[PDB]
Amino acid sequence: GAMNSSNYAELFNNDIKLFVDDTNVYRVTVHKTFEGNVATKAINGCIFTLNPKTGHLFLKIIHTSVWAGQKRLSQLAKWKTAEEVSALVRSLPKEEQPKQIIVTRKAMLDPLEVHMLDFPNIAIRPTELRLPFSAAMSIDKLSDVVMKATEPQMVLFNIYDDWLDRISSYTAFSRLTLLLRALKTNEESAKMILLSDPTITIKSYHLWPSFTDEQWITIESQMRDLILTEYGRKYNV
Amino acid sequence: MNTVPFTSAPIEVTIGIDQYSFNVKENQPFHGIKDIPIGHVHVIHFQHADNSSMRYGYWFDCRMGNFYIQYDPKDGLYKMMEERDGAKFENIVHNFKERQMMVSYPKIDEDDTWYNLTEFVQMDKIRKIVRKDENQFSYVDSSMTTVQENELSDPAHSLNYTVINFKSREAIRPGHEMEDFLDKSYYLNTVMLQGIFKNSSNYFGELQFAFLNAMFFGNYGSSLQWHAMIELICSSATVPKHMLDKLDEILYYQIKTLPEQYSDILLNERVWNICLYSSFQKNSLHNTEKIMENKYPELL
Repeated sequence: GAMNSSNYAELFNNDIKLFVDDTNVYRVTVHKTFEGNVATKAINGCIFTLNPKTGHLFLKIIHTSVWAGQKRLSQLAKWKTAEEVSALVRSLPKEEQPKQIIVTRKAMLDPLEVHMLDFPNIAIRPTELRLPFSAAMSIDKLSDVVMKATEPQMVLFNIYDDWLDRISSYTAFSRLTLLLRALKTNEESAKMILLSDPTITIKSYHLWPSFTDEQWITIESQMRDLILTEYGRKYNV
Repeated sequence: MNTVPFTSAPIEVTIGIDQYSFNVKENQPFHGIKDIPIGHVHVIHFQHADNSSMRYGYWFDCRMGNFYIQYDPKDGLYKMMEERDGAKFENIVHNFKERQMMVSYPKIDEDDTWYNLTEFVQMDKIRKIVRKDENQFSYVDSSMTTVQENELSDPAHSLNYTVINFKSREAIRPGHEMEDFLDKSYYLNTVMLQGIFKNSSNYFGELQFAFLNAMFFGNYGSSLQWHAMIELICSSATVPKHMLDKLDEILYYQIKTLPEQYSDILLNERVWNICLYSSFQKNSLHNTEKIMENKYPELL
């Protein structure tokens, strides 16, 4: 069943597992019609499928063409997510296939269970964690590849860059969530913190700046502060 | 009209016959039930005064032989048995009638409740669900499990209900995950009706058999089967007009007949709110909706 902080180290053991976040699959701008009514305009989305051990992000770009002439789209999006996760699993060799898929939202349990009837040795699990994967479109390079896509397409990213050469998954995942939580709380402040020093660049094949160990600590400290500031302000506390 | 004689009533027991029930005191001079309407299945059922745990009983059709009840003091229950010698049986039965040590199946002439609850139930089908083919009658009780329950534990004493599973490859066509799971019409119409049951009659027969096992024996597994077979029609956007009209009628009498104080355990809040209020057939069960709202408004 469900995943929480009591069984947190499970994510970093040697069972292949993926997180699936569907928050960014169906995205609309809401706008006024000439007649003064409201209409939505869908924009490209993406499925956030992440192996928390390796940092591999199977980023499936959902192109606005998939919604054309379809009804009840927020419901279709959960099922389009399930279809795409199934296909990615089926395209992977047996020894690469996940032993578990953890959905960040409970409304994905059934759509995914049903698409994986053929994989009854794969456990479909919800989580009680509040993971910030919704903020993945605040990562510039991810937003760019999604907005520019003219067709369905899938880009293998490594959302930990080369971090694993210096740190453990546990720590890399915690750093990732600390950054995503920052970006989701205050995207402006969060990103100002990441690029206030032009000397520190993002490698072409990376998502985050090439920070030294010391610089990460100072970035990680600045990100924790930001998250309290905005909380004490959300709440006046 | 047919008769099921009793050798004796050695233990204090509450005896049921279809929707009727009689208290018999320990060694009361009771010798059975007469004037049983020919033409329907019947169930004679038992709850011992001492152990009100294990309700048990016997599905039979009087057209399929001469049957009587005899207490077995080894196995400690009332046993249904066939008398093969016809003249011995006429003789046994006529004595007990003349001595009037038999209760009379108490049918009100306007009353069609039993017909309405068993309309599509046939002994031939009951014997495929409860397999013990050396008897022409079928033993059921509260604790007997279903073949499905046994998957998720003695196969001889299982209820062999048709397995129904919304999240199975039987139910979901490769390539129609979403269509087949939100509109179960293929699972209902092609897999179950055309495929397994053959016609609506056999489908309704098992639904009605499952309810009655749920009601008379509080068989949890039969309750699940009844609910499951209700949910499969309610969650199918495409159902023949006649099946909906007959379902509305089936459910009406089952809801009407339920004891007022068993809604808590025999009715599944979710399945009903779904069937009556959210499902494709929310507007197809007028009779069932009316009685459920007036008699069990708490559930919805």
